[PDB]
Amino acid sequence: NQYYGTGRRKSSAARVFIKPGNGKIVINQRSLEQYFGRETARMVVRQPLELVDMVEKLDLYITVKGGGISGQAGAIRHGITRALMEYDESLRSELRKAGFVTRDARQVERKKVGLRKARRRPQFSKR
Amino acid sequence: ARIAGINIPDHKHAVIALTSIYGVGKTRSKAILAAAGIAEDVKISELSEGQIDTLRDEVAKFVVEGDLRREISMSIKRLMDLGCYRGLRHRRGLPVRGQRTKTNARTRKGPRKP
Amino acid sequence: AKQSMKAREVKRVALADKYFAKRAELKAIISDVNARWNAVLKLQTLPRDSSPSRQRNRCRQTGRPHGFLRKFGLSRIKVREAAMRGEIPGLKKASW
Amino acid sequence: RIRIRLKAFDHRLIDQATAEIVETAKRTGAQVRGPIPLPTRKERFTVLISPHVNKDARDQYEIRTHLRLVDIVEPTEKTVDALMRLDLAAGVDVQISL
Amino acid sequence: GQKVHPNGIRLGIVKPWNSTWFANTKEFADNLDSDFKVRQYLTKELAKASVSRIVIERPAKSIRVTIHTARPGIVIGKKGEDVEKLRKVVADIAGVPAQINIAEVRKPELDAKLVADSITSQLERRVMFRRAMKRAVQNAMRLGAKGIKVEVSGRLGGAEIARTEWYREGRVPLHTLRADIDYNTSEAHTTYGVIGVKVWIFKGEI
Amino acid sequence: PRRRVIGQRKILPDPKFGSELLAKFVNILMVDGKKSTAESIVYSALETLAQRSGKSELEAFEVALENVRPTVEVKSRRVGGSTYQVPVEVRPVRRNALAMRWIVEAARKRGDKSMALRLANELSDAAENKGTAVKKREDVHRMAEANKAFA
Amino acid sequence: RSLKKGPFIDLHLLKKVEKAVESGDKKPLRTWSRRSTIFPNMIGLTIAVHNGRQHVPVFVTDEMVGHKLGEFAPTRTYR
RNA sequence: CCGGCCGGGAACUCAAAGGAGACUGCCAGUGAUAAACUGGAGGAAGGUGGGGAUGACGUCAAGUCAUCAUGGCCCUUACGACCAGGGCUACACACGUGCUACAAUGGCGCAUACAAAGAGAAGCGACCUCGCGAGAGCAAGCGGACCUCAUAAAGUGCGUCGUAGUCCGGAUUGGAGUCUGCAACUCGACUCCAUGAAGUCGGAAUCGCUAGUAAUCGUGGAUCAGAAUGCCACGGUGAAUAC
Ligand SMILES: [Mg+2]
Ligand SMILES: [Mg+2]
Ligand SMILES: [Mg+2]
Ligand SMILES: [Mg+2]
Ligand SMILES: [Mg+2]
Ligand SMILES: [Mg+2]
Ligand SMILES: [Mg+2]
Ligand SMILES: [Mg+2]
Ligand SMILES: [Mg+2]
Ligand SMILES: [Mg+2]
Repeated sequence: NQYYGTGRRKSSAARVFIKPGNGKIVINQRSLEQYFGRETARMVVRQPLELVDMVEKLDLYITVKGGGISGQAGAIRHGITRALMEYDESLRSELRKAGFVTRDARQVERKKVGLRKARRRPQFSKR
Repeated sequence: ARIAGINIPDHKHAVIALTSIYGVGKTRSKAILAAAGIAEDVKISELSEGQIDTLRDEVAKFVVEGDLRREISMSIKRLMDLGCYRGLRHRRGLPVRGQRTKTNARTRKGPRKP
Repeated sequence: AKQSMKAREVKRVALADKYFAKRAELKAIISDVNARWNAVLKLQTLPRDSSPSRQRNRCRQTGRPHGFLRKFGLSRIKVREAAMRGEIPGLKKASW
Repeated sequence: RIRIRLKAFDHRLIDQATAEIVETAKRTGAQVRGPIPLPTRKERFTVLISPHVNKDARDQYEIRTHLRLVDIVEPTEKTVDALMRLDLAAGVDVQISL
Repeated sequence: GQKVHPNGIRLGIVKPWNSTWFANTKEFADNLDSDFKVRQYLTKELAKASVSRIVIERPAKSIRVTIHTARPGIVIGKKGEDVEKLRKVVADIAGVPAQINIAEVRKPELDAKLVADSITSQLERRVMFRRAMKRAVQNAMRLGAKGIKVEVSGRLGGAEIARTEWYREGRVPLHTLRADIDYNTSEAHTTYGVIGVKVWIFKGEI
Repeated sequence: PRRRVIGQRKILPDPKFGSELLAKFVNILMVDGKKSTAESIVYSALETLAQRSGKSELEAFEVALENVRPTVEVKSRRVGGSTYQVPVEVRPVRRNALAMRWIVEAARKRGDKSMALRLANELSDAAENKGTAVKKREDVHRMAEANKAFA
Repeated sequence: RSLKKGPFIDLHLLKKVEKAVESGDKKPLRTWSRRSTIFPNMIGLTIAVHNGRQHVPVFVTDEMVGHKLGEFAPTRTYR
């Protein structure tokens, strides 16, 4: 059966489907490259296969919407370690130590009346 | 490489060079390398005189340089003469187009003094 | 805020639909690629306060012409004076 | 075959004319493609709080609006008498057609 | 001048809303004012009817108008009369037609507005502002109220120089959102100025 | 830091060489939050340093850096009226937190046409410690040690 | 510079200029209409253009055409 | 028709209602066997997780009689009311707040990936066609997770520019227009063609911010016929530093 992991991170949300096969990676019907493999953090989408091997062992067709270049590559990265669910929980311990398991809960903080932007405070002079 | 104006430009890419003229600003330039049929990133090296005088005629078409300055100055003088607001302002050395003068008029007012 | 200044604003809405919207529509088409017998525009000799763009937009209760809102038809002053007594459905101090 | 759009500003309520409408259907004729949630549009009105000066003060109010779908597939002349005449809920808005 | 309106900050929880109706922008305008018009006319009319709080709702092309009072039989008149002459012109104002509901006010000494109104009504009758506050406060601790406080403001009695002077007895956590707190407002238009009353009545939690 | 002492956030050991050290470097040189175009200039300048030194990458950075590192530094100190420049032996972790800060700072203040270029020439001057930044090491030791007295 | 499709002028002013043309120029000619686009059919006439306190005489001429009447009647006195 | 597009599918994304979850509670170190802190565990979230709302009694006769209310005071064929035109937009200057720059971490051309949150019938306006353009004519869908505003920009590509008051910067002004509106002279906003100031990083002095923050990049909204570098909101990329 399709052995799944969701994952998401800041405004993005990627869904990662697993199925032992090759070393090929689909996303939004794209090559790892044709989406952003050749931009900042191609290596990080693959990352969730470091202490846990692949090189051509298991397949992964995915999608993901919302956010941006690195939010989407963060969402997916989460989903992969989430899908490594199915392949026991033995592997999902050095995935903790990896950090990849956690949901990066850091959100864009609101623009709050009185300020210029969240923290940014209107420069003032006394006189 | 002289052309149209007293100006004697050239020695880098063409469209850019042409702008030198007082009357061509990127658009009038693109439009002439196209209305004379010439490469537009080409220097004057390889650029025959034969080509240069074809362009010289194209620019001849519009009021560039000296004529432009005079015509453009006539236009401003006409203003003043009529004794209208846009002119009364030209003679008083202040912004024509309404810009505030309570502050920051500087450009059309000459560096501040007293 | 000054009856008179209110009154003004009422006659303005009155005429605003008597002539304009109605009889003034004769300028939309009366000024489109339909060429000319220039009597076409000339006719803008009507009450002046007949135009809608002449209407200010005043706090329905107090007349204040500033700090108004189309939702509540009130000045931000009254909007709140009511908001804090329910008064405005669904409306409450929000955060996020 | 017939869906009823539903909206009100109070939530602990709209889903009470929802689960009333839905109920007053399955019991009768029946069918109803469940009650769908659907994007709750939230207006936000933020205004100055002082009668004069102090642009940094201000109150920030909102108006949440909630939607519910319905969708009933089998229009039983009975369930028609079950929508009608078995209804009310003053602060809710119902749209029969689309 | 830095307290959040106690009623308002509750709403979401523990406090209601004196209009429930729904409308969508286009009419939200003309609706809001209509409401003002009714609460206006009805408060001048039922002035001496000890009315504590008037609720409005328009259910499809209709306006209901509920009226919380502590003298129902005054609002209602001879076997239904006054309600009519009201309902009549209340539906006249809103245009759309109008029923009308007279909810009885149980133990009015607990209703903020009806407290304030009294203190007001008295200051204009010309009574010792200190006394009235203190009377008010008791009749409430008397009938349960797990706390209350009233304050007045300015030219209290006469003083060219204006004062406030409150009076808290019991508990009044204007910070606990759970806390049932009935807060309202009444001004007294005196011969020497305008005195403003705020009563808080603490009723419990959850 | 009145009471709330802290640790130190850690960053992601560099998308090419696997070093945290460089990851701070790139950040340092980074601007207006452009990581996309940050390392771009750092790698290209580490590429000109790469073969223009031969020595390689890892080790050529290490030495050029090895120079601009300061051992001691003075620290303001407003006591009995006067400001009292007090010397203090500075920690390893920062010892090069500057070194990088100065190296990056030294290169923007430079004639070369591009940033890859500018940065490159700074590292290189430093390699043979004779650049702007290495001078900032010199004038820092020269500042303390004059306060040699205070200790 | 605006207007595009049908240049503008107040009726009372325009018919105050035919009350001259076919009739011969009277004294200066008073309008407050500082908006009105000047027409050839005004050249040689003198229009008194309001500016706040009074009307400034302005001899219309073979080139004040496109312009407005307000253009020749300063409103803010600065010495 | 290779378009979730049609059957269907109820998984997943999400949508919005209702739930559980984090308690210093668990091991340990510290500390008086206390409070607490520190580190570790597990865990999406560890030590009030992140943010907001909430602002005690009180201080400044602090601000508001012009939001409204209101004691007193004064005008009343004028201190009221109506109309046109002007003025609040003036301009030797000074100070505060900001926007745009001085440029190759950039400018430019072409190709091209990825948001969020709002808005809407006297409205959002597609499509087509016309115009270099701003816009225009014609016309669909859309009271709207459906339709429209609406092609996010930073980014990545190639290429060009090569450190120059420049292919940086765009003021200023001439010329010609567009849209709104009775009406764009005073004073509207945009456009096309020319024009191309100051400005090469800013004395004394001074301000912001401790994390998805600063910095930078676009996006919408209230007001609003028209009029945002302001204000209020949105996400993109994403630091440095605290002895
Ligand atoms: Mg941000
Ligand atoms: Mg200045
Ligand atoms: Mg009044
Ligand atoms: Mg207006
Ligand atoms: Mg004052
Ligand atoms: Mg009064
Ligand atoms: Mg003004
Ligand atoms: Mg340029
Ligand atoms: Mg700069
Ligand atoms: Mg802080």
